[PDB]
Amino acid sequence: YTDFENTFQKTVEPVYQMHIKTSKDIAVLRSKEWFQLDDEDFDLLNKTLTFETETEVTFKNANIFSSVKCF
Amino acid sequence: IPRETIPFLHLRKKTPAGDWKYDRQLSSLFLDGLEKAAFNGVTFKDKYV
Amino acid sequence: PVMADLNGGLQFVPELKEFTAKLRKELVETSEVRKAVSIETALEHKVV
Repeated sequence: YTDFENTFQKTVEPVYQMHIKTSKDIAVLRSKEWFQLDDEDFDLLNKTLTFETETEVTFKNANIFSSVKCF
Repeated sequence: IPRETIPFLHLRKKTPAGDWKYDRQLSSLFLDGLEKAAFNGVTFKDKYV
Repeated sequence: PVMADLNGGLQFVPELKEFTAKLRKELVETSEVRKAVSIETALEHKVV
């Protein structure tokens, strides 16, 4: 089969746990457009974060995604 | 203690420039303690020297 | 005996230890944050 226009996928990812130690980690996190905090001023230093995400992709061909959405 | 007088025994305080100068308040603390000692005696119990 | 002061005015800076530590800390912070952020951006570009 090669009708990739008809294909879609949905995976629930493993829970990822991150321990925020330094301001370097906070700077790295805040650089990511996708890391959106409800309270922009939240103090993340010395906090443990868990990310519970889901990925929904559509395929352009075997190896390349026509769209990727993680939330 | 008369004003404009340095007591024979006094304490000093360091200034932002780093030099130590006579301090009326600290010296008053020290001299008041010395007076209390001379009158009532001072204890040193529980002191390890 | 002569005493020459060639300290260039540094004696007037208050709390020199803290001031220099602050200066150095701000410089290392800038450097490390920039380096790590650039590395992460490079990895995300390469994976995307």
